[PDB]
Amino acid sequence: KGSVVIVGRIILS
Amino acid sequence: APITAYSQQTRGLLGCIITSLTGRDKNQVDGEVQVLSTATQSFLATCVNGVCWTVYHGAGSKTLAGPKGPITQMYTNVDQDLVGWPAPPGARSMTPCTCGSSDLYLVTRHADVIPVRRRGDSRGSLLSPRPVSYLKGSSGGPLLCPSGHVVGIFRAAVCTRGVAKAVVFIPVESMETTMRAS
Ligand SMILES: COc1ccc2c(O[C@@H]3C[C@H]4C(=O)N[C@]5(C(=O)NS(=O)(=O)C6(C)CC6)C[C@H]5CC/C=C/C/C=C/[C@H](NC(=O)c5ccn(C)n5)C(=O)N4C3)cc(OC(C)C)nc2c1C
Ligand code: NA
Repeated sequence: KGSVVIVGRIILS
Repeated sequence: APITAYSQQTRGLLGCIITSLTGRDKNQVDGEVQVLSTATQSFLATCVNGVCWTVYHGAGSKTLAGPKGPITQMYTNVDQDLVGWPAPPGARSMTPCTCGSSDLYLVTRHADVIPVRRRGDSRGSLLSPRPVSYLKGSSGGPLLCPSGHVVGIFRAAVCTRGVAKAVVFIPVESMETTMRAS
């Protein structure tokens, strides 16, 4: 029951 | 052309678990779509006009780990399965598609950009059906216009025998209604 974490991203082109 | 995507992983298990507990995330944020993780699940979020939007069924009421500590949700709409936090600094915020194109693209957590025909406000058909297993974990992923503007975010799949013929999304309209409401 912690925080949502950003583990990656996606780059648009 | 038409529109391309690639992914970069920023964190591993251990760091995700820890970041989860501290609520503090000091990594730089980049990109239009964020890959998000809780202890139980993984899914996506799209930054549109300064807010990072995702699905309630992924995020629940949770905060988002941030440079200054945990970020409280700015917008929480359970019935439409939508939540949002102010975008962290460095996320590339996209812009709503007003041009009214019915030719869309869904961006999966695998960084594929897949063709969708808009069938209504919240719905679109996958021009080529995919296995349910392929779409799992892509909720909160953006649906795009050809110009690359955002139509809304991936919510649910319409599937039979593990095959998905279509998708339900949350329109940028719903996002605006939630903001004017709150
Ligand atoms: C409108 O509001 C909603 C809508 C749906 C919700 C919900 O749906 C649940 C969650 C939702 C769902 O799984 N969405 C997807 C998904 O990837 N979720 S996810 O990222 O993996 C996740 C898991 C971690 C969040 C996009 C689908 C991918 C593959 C899909 C895998 C197979 C399941 C098919 C199902 N299809 C439908 O529900 C459907 C078919 C036709 N119509 C009109 N709806 C469906 O997509 N979902 C059922 C769960 C939930 O759970 C919690 C709140 C306990 N809350 C929801 C709420 C609030
Ligand atoms: Na790709």
